[PDB]
Amino acid sequence: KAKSIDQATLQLLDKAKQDGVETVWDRKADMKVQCGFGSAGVCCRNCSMGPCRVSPVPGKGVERGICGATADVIVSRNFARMVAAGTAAHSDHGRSIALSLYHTSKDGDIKVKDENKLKEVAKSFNVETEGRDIYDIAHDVAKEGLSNYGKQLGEVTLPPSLPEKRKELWRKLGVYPRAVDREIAAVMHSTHIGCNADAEAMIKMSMRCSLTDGWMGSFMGTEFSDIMFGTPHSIDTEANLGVLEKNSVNVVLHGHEPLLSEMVVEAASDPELVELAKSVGADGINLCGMCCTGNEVSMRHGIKIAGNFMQQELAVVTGAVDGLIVDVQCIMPALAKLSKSYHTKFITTSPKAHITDSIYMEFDEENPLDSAKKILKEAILNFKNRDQSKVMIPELKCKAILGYSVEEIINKLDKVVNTQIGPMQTVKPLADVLVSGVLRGAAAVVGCNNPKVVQDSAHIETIKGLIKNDVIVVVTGCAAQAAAKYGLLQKEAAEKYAGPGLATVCKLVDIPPVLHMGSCVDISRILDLVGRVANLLGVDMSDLPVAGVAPEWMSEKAVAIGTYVVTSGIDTWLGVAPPVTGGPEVVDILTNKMEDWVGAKFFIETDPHKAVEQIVNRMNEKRKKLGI
Amino acid sequence: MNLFQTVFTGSKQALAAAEGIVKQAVDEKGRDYKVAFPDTAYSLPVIFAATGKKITNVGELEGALDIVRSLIVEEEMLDKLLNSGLATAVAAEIIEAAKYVLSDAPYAEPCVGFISDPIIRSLGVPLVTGDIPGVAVILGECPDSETAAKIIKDYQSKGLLTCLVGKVIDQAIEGKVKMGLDLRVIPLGYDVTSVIHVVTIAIRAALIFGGIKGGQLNDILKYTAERVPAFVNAFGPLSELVVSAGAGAIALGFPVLTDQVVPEVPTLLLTQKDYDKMVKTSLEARNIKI
Ligand code: SF4
Repeated sequence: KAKSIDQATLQLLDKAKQDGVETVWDRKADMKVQCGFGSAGVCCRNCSMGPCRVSPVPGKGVERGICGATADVIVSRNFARMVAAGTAAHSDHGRSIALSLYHTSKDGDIKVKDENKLKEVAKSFNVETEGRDIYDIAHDVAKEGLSNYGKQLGEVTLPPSLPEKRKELWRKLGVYPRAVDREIAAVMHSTHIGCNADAEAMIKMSMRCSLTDGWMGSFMGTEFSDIMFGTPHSIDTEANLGVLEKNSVNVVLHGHEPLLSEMVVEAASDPELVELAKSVGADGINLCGMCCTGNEVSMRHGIKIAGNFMQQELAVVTGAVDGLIVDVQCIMPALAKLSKSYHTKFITTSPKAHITDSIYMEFDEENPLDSAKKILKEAILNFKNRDQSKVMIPELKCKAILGYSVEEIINKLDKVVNTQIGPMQTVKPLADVLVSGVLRGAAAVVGCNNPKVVQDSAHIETIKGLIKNDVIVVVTGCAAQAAAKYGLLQKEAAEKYAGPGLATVCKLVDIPPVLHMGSCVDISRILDLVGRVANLLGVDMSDLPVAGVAPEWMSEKAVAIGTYVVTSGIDTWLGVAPPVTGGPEVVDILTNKMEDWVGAKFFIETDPHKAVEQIVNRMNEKRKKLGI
Repeated sequence: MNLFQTVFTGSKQALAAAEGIVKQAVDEKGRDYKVAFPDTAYSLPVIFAATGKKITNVGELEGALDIVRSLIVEEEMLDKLLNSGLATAVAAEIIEAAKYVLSDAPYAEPCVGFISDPIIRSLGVPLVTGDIPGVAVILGECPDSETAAKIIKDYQSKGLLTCLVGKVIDQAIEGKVKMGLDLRVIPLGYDVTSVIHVVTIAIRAALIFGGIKGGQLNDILKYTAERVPAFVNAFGPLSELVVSAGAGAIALGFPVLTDQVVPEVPTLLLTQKDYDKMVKTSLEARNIKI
């Protein structure tokens, strides 16, 4: 099987083979046939009476664990713990953002750059704004956001875009969210030996936990990031490994937390550091981003995107990365080993993510700019250790357009609003094109890479099929970066891949057929968008012809995302089977009974063409239900 | 019934009416009997633009229903909707041709029916010059004669060439609107199919001024969209046939504005209840400068 559809990826894999270094593909091959029990989710290790493995085939072999737990119980608890872990990752990201908001000041390193956005958020949090200092407002907003994480009395605060009907449905179902850390703790408590042994209740607890990710953690992280670093607008950038410069210092930012990457971008324009880069013999400083931190700095500043998850190692294989600065999440620990074969400084900066044999330079949130300058100076000084004979940068990079926040999308939609009719600054043109049938629907393509799928193949095939069927596509994360590398994030792509209705819409609004809405936490924006459409049409989000796809997901964060997208009322297709096939009841809940609960359900489909067909059929049947 | 289904239903009704009237023409006059429009050089302009074929006898008119049949594909995608609008336009043209071959004088005053080529050439000079900054296709009935007269005279005072289809003709007559080719208020006919008589104005504008040869349908549609500043104001309740004819106008690149609740399409299908702002809304939608 081919390892990737990306030519630059293939060239660097040949180079890695020539250099005698191992990749994620090599380790996947070394793992050989993976354990069937773990793959089906019928293995349990929740107590030291175990490990227990029960048969993935009902009626044969061992039926219960030592405590008496069935295959359905073991599967449901394993799934719930994946959701809890994903929720924890996203919530910790949002908590750091809220704490940064709490420390903003007029003369400090972290300021308020979008005051209108802050005032709207303050309105959503019942924070007074009129005749008040902007930083007093910011601190009050940060306090309310922080209380969302750990309040023990009262109800949490949810964005106004969430329909009232969806909230009432959640309350009736028993999944209405509480404080984020409280829900994570509840899931961890109920999976403990001898607690919850009922699959339906376990799945409902996991949905409840995932809601605190989708609508509170990721949402607050995104909106506070907009407040502090600016709301994204349409902006040009370049993507894929070709963005590395042979003659410049190459600094690659990998990870998820945006404050460090924002401070590194600011430090790169420091005159002393630019002079130092010149003095070490480089033309300048070339900042490149990877994964979600790359998505953030690219959405807000046009920083070039070096690559997505399964390309991180190959970035080092070029031999041109002088510094690789990582914060947390989706940072392959093998990088520490791999950087030994090159001059690269692999720099960890977060106390949450220590990696053995990496260079640890703790990013100081109290003095973010000075700390970022010190880290960047280490990366720049490493340019003297470059071995130019080992350098091979593929001449493969692609132009991309991104920055499509909900605000930017609304601004673009204002173009097709007749001034004599109005209203302006709404999602009404999008609702109109969806209701009329010019657009069949909207689909979100999100998720990681996975060695089980030819890298980027499923993302590209799913996106092309959807836009060919007049389904407008919004992309986040590594899927968005796969689209960027391929060339879908271009206005020209409208006439090259889209169907007639979507091509007309793209021409009228002057947008690409695929809209890059940011990082994984920026999936909250998608929720926001859908909610607005629903609120404009007076229906629940489960009545709309919308869907989400995770063609190549790998992370626990992806599991939590799919769970809260389904719980919000949006059908979700998974291109990688989750470890639930061992529990028939869990499969039936996720793919059949969920529709009775929340009006949406999971679809497991490993063939992208079949997934596109199923998405189109499901959207059409929801349209016929809605009468459009 | 959604927009696509409404357009498909309208196109099927137009096809049924065309089949009935063609059967009547075949029964009364014979398949060798001549089929023509008064003083034109492009036979039936819509069929000539779509295929390049000139319809000369009744048998060929009966064979032209296959064009309407092949232009109706009931799949909910935008291209099929535009093709279905074009099918309605072809069916309306066939109905008008059958009217002309059945009756010696199908239209009486003030209705003018078909517009001859010399009138098109006369209007071409003020069209490109800018003395005619647009073509207002008014179809249906306004709630009052006063509002219809007000809108029509507002268009007239701005130099636009306004064409009238339906009961709006009677409302304008009650409103003391002075009509004629020099007064730029042209009543086409009381039936919806009479709207084709302004559509052929645009089509022949591509045939005469644009120089596009017959059968180059995409070139004709591009020319009408980028050169002919026409728009539709549909007043009063809209049947499926009216919506299908509006889909044809959209296929020609002409935006359709109405006072009725319809599934809106930005820049193409717009609802404007306020009759005091309909003229400005149409001028903005068609990008017309006075
Ligand atoms: S919780 Fe039950 S099934 Fe799991 S390891 Fe312990 S005894 Fe075995």
